[PDB]
Amino acid sequence: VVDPQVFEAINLNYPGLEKVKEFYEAGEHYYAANALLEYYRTRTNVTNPNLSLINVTISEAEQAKADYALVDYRFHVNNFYEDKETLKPYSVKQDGGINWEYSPKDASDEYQKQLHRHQWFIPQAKAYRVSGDEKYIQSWIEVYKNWIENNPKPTTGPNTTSWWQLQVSTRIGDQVQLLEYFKNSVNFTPEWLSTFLVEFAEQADFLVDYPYESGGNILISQANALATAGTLMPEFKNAEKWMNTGYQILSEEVQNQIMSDGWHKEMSLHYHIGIVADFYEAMKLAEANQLSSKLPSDFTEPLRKAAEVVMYFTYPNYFIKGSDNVVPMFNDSWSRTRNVLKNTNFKQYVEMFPDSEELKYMQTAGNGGTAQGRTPNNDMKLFDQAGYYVLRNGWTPASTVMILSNNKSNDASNSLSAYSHNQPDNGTFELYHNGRNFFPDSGVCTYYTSGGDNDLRYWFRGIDKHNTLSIGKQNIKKAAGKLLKSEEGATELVVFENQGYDNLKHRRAVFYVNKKFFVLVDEGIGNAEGTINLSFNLCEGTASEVVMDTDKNGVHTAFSNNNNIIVRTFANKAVTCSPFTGRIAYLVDGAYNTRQSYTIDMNKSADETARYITVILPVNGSTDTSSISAKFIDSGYSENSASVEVSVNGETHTLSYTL
Repeated sequence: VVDPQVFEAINLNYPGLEKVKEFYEAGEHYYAANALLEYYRTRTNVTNPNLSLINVTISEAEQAKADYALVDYRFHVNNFYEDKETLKPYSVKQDGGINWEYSPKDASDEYQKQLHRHQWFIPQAKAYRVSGDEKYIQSWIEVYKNWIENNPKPTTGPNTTSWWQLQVSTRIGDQVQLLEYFKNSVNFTPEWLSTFLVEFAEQADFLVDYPYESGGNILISQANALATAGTLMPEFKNAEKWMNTGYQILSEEVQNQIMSDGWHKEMSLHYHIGIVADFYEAMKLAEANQLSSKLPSDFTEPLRKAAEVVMYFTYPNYFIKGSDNVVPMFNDSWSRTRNVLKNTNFKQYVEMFPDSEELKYMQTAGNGGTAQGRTPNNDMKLFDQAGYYVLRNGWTPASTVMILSNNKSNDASNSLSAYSHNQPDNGTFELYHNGRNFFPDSGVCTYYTSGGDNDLRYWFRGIDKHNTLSIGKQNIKKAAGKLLKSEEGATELVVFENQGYDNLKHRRAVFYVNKKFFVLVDEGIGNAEGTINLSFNLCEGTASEVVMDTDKNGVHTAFSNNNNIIVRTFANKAVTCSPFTGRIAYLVDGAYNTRQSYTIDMNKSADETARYITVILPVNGSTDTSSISAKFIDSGYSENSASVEVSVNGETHTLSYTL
């Protein structure tokens, strides 16, 4: 039957709804709903820049999602598969019906959260458009009806699954498209339209009622969904409220959540890219619908340095073809493809900033493309709000790029607890050199599990699974990174510190010697007593490709392509080299590969400062004859200076700084 609430939700006075209003007022609910269907079938009043219905295509992966949903309710959920090889989702079927509370045995909270995003609906819509097969719309209608009936909105605010703001906002963005994909089907009945529209208004009203209380990315996603609902479905009585609330929150949050160095406050590259996308897409949405006045004239200004962040966080192997990862994976952030960076991220940045020759180069040179524009120079790039420092000798695949992390808690990232997107990893770094990332971050592997097993979650968060200094491999308790000094020149220098523990501060100085190799001078400062661990987590390889030189307090690589490194650590006290098996996860799917790691251990007494010198030397070919030594040449630790001497292949370097 036609749900009479459709006539309460919709403004029957909206231009174009004259036949709907006439039928409704004469008590002809069916013919009114039918007129409303014809209205949606023929309207030309709105434009969604995110959807094109000219020449719709479907990928193999999307086709699998569309088809799996048709048998045993195998509903696609990102990162969760019964059989990954065949992209087979878990079945949510129980006792012949749909169990909306289903979760596989080892699953984090992300299974339930994403199941309620209905991630197979858009694939079914595309499958419908491509095939013309009505089974796809019939499935959507049947399953979405079942969802509606069995997942009532809470009356008090969000829950953590079906009615968590990010689930609701995701559904809204999909549903504005699902209407356009499916509306011409004979199975898209006036009765169905009434239910679809009533439940759409339910989603959007909910988002107005409950602005996400902890801000961050979820609030931005919510605001974008509200702008989308209000702009693209203006026929609803509450649409103006949806749109105005959305654009208002976006105008506020583009200022609130992007720091003065261009970084999103949550300090995750992934979420940074995501919030910039939400802002960009709301701007394009407003522009396409004569609503640019809903946003400030300077709306995109914070996005300029934000796009520059992405440029500096893309490694040079992005410029060639390949299937490997091309970004750092610091904090809750993971792998990213060339195609996503090239044809989504940099595509949007170029569109926003058409005069940037640097972003043009990023977009065009990506994936072995024909380069237009040009890169920045090779100067160090310091992000002193998020705490990231980027050193490089170029932008070419043959170049070297070190990114150091030294993050700093803020109002949107106030915790280092297991559920935080910020890891307790101050001082850690990655190192790209001549096509190989020699120190890729351990990554995420899994999100948090309520009441559950968080072993894997904790494992990947561990400080010693990063490349830094810790005491007793215990996670630091405070992220308050401070940049102390930077110097340009033949040898570049960055010195920074973090008071990670109340009685032990880590100061790390990195000399980029002749912009060729690295010397790290690490100091554990304070009255803490115990074992200090300087940790290193190397690139993947066979046991023969990454080889511990335990007798020499370091490691070397022996890759057949001759692109190698050798690493050696020296110290102010006796040390022990302690290999361990590390791990790296590229996706948030619970999987990982092992890789070689180690710590350099020393006993620190209360009245001592732990001091290490580490040399990281890229070598073309065999590392067998590379010769490294180092020592302190000052009298010991002091607040205001440090001085070391390093010898590499018969050349001696004196490396000193004063604050």
